[PDB]
Amino acid sequence: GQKVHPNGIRLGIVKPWNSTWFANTKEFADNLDSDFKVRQYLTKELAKASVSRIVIERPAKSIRVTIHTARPGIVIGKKGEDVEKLRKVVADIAGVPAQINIAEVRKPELDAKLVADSITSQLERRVMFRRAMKRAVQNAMRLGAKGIKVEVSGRLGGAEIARTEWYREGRVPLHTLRADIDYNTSEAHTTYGVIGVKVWIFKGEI
Amino acid sequence: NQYYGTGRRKSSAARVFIKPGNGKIVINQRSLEQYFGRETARMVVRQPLELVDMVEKLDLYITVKGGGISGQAGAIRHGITRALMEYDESLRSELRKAGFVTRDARQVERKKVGLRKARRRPQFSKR
Amino acid sequence: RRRVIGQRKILPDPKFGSELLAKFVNILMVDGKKSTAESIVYSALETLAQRSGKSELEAFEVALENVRPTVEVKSRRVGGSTYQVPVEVRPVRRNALAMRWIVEAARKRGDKSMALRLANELSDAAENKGTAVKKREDVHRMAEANKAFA
Amino acid sequence: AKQSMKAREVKRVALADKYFAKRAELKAIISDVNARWNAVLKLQTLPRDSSPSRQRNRCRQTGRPHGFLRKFGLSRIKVREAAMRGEIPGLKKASW
Amino acid sequence: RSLKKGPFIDLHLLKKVEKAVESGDKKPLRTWSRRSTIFPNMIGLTIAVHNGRQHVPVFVTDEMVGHKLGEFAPTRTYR
Amino acid sequence: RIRIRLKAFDHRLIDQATAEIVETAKRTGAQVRGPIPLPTRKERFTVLISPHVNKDARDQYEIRTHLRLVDIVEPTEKTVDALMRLDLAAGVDVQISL
RNA sequence: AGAACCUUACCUGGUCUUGACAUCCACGGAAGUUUUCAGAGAUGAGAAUGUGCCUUCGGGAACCGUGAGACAGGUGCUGCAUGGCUGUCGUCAGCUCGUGUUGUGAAAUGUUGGGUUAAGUCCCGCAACGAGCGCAACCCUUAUCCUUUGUUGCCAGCGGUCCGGCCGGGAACUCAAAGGAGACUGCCAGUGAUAAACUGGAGGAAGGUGGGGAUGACGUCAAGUCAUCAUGGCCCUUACGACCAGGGCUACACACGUGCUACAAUGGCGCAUACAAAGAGAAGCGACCUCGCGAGAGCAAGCGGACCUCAUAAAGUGCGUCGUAGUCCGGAUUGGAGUCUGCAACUCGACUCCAUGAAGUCGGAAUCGCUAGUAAUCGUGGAUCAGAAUGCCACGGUGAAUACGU
RNA sequence: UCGGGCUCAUAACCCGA
RNA sequence: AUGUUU
Ligand SMILES: [Mg+2]
Ligand SMILES: [Mg+2]
Ligand SMILES: [Mg+2]
Ligand SMILES: [Mg+2]
Ligand SMILES: [Mg+2]
Ligand SMILES: [Mg+2]
Ligand SMILES: [Mg+2]
Ligand SMILES: [Mg+2]
Ligand SMILES: [Mg+2]
Ligand SMILES: [Mg+2]
Ligand SMILES: [Mg+2]
Ligand SMILES: [Mg+2]
Ligand SMILES: [Mg+2]
Ligand SMILES: [Mg+2]
Ligand SMILES: [Mg+2]
Ligand SMILES: [Mg+2]
Repeated sequence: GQKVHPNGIRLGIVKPWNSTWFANTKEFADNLDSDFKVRQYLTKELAKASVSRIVIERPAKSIRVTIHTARPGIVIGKKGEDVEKLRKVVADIAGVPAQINIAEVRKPELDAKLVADSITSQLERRVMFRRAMKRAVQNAMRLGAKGIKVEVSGRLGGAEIARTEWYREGRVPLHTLRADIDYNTSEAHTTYGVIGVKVWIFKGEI
Repeated sequence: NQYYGTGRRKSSAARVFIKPGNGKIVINQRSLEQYFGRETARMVVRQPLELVDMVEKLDLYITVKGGGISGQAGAIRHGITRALMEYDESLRSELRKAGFVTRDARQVERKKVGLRKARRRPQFSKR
Repeated sequence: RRRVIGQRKILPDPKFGSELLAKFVNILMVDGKKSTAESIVYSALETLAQRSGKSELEAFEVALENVRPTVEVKSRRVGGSTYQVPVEVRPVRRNALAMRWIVEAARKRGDKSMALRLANELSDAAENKGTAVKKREDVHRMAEANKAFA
Repeated sequence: AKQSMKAREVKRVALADKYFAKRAELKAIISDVNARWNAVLKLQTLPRDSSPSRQRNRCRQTGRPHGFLRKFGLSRIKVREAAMRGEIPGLKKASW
Repeated sequence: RSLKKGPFIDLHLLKKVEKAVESGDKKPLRTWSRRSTIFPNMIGLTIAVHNGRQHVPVFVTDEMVGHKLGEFAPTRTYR
Repeated sequence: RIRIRLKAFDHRLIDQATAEIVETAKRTGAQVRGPIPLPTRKERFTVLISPHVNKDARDQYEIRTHLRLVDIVEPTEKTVDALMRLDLAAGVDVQISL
């Protein structure tokens, strides 16, 4: 692996975590599972909800959470109906009566996972990866972006040999610490294989 | 007056107690030779004093804390020097000339995950 | 390779005052136990006293003069063949060469303690004899016998 | 991993939450010098598939019975992989 | 063997050995616990220690105690 | 008296935390030992990256756990809950016992 | 980063067939409880006991057993179907692209060149003009100084003192640790195109990317991993599925790689003694005192921790000595006796006790590492972890030689 | 002949028996 | 010297 994870070494500066609270060898253990468990069921349903990130905290014997959805409306449904239903899922998969809430995400076409899960589906939707990623994905540039790019995986199309497509605009110097770039992936299970996605969204340096 | 001398280097940290007159030293409830003495050329403590004398002039009673042998006493060296400014903040330009004011920037080296000792690596015969 | 350096000097003699002398204590020093080196390079002269007499300071260098070379050869490949072109060594490494070969034999004496295993060679030079002094002229053999080179 | 194996292990866990959960000492005191018989030590055929030393870990997330971390619960792959995203508070790549 | 104070044994056998010892004898007793310390009561009893395939009928003399049926029974192969 | 051992994976839950924690009970003034820094318990964690062989790689981490002392001396019942009741904290950890 | 069982996939045997793990339909029964017998267990058949949530009373919620299937299960094969991840040259200074232009074209130019730099570093020049990824920065950490905070940390002037930072007390000091100060060819001289840059200087803790981290370009080896996990296809379906007991991965007539310990007096053993850094911990670290030659066992406090336990650093230092002996070296091997971690240590565990004391006297052809707090040597802690580190990760003590030159 | 080394690997070459 | 192997 030449390039490492541009998001990994960023939790320190210019990039926030995803589960800020506290825990020791005792709780940290059960805690690591919790944050996982939830994000699992929550996502599956919040799929069509257009998610960007799922923050998770914990004040005391209860989790906070912050569903970062580009459209929490669907997460509501009959006004409270949908939300409420899931609001119970956590309280049971967390072991304690945890709170809940969200924070809609505008400009979703300029978000890693969001854009990632976007171009990954078009595949099964019968589209031309190239003509798509170089268009219905680079759109972020339009939004006065500073730099962005996406690097697909192998088994592209009906090919029997894995590969990787280029296509990129702006500048994505995944070496500058202050730079800050949004990274994410999505293993869009292709009808005949399992292609991957890699979105690099750099929005301003420091 | 109750002067002060950092004397803190190589994992060590001393406290040069420069008292008025009396060139006697008593580090850690004991004198120079009454401790680390007779093990190394630690007598290098007077080395700095070799530019303006001492004894009745000033005092070099110290007391180091933490660090290794040559480090503790060695720390005082780089400390006593700067610990003489309260007697002449302009005489400092007579200590660094013999390696003193400059803290011993040299320390241990972090062992790198992959090397026997952060520099040397295992052999590779079948290479 | 493409850079140049000066030298790495250190704290000289503990009292007799002698920078280069330190080398005799370092070069001989092993396992980084200089604390013991001073116990051998110093106690050595304290034994040669009655042995020789005159200041142990000179005593050392005295016989040392009959151990330091002044001309060596360095392998240089040319057209397949690697000549042994000679070359007169400057004082800098000269004195060093001696100390190396000197301390070596001393540790090959194969008797009891090094304090004595060291003095022996320290004096064996002047009087001429031992492995140490051997190399001295032994090097001269290869020397000039190749003068047809340099 | 392997669901078939994962479950097989799950059994080795619940048993402790039963027999060892307390009755483990119900015979222990009668095992060490606390006079003292041997009957209990003899008819000792209760902890079979159950033992406080036969439970493995396996990456919580996945299930690899190797490369485990107590402070966490997953194995090198998941842990690192997760930490990268930030599913672990205060876990930046160390570098003194 | 090494069992400080109070050697280990498998009841499974104890309830089979002496259980059949009282009433004379019969056919060889198919053991299985090679990790069991030989009992001085099962003296020359017609048994057989499992070797991972079958059982080998062996007897202990007045000199084997701390040993286990495993000792007097091969479990590998060589030569 | 009442102690308050702090511990968090960042200053966020300490900086603007310990501070208010001090100027809470004593709306005007009071004893209380006061906030303090203290060392830092660090637990370095190293793990192998690439799956199967390649044990020569690895990737190390460290959960920097910060702390603070504080500890109140005079248990002014008029300011006691002025700190306890006012126990917000964005998910930290501050012990309290004597 | 931990194979006695377990793990564990492999084997010999015992045993099962909508399943060990899922959802679901229907039936009976709250779930369960402790025991009995027989079995190696996997189980099988019982003996009593337990009698939860609701019900417009059927029904249902969990759940237990069984019946039946749709299904489920597979560390099974393809790493040339793949994701994700990683090694590799290589921390190399490279790799490109848009526009213009040259050529029929493939391509070229830039990016070449003159200096210069660790560097496609910087300047100069030039049919080139610009730009993207990369080297140089921001991240860490260390070297200084300041700010503040002073408890468990500190102890200087003051007294107290059972003389113990032990009391009060003092916030001075080290220290801790959040915010900063700082280094930038920034300034001086020479050289140099009066270019860049280089070489000396001052000042400074620190000079010319300060030192060490992390960071690994476009890519190549169809490089490695379907066994972490995911997944295209393919394959098994009273089974390549599943459960249990024993065995094996700890074989051996050999060979190689990485290691540990010695062959010794810069040493061994007996005495006393001198000093670090970083981490560890409630099924935890476990002091104290008693007994034990000993491992350790008993008693039991303290600390969830700058409060206690791990913790009693080792080299080093000064003495008794032994005298170059295969020994006062070295410790393999083995016999008998024990401790413990554990259902359980024969197969296959770590330690202790006494007895035994190996080869080995510095190692062929050849071959490796290391440019400084490095090499070298000496100790210390962590991870995994019931209990078996000459391994890995990390910490400091001490502490070199040598570098013309390609 | 065999065992080891040298090379990416053979032979050759070097070492040992 | 060769490698579909002096
Ligand atoms: Mg070191
Ligand atoms: Mg599976
Ligand atoms: Mg285990
Ligand atoms: Mg096994
Ligand atoms: Mg299926
Ligand atoms: Mg491949
Ligand atoms: Mg393969
Ligand atoms: Mg192939
Ligand atoms: Mg550039
Ligand atoms: Mg960089
Ligand atoms: Mg499969
Ligand atoms: Mg093995
Ligand atoms: Mg431990
Ligand atoms: Mg260990
Ligand atoms: Mg041929
Ligand atoms: Mg042929």
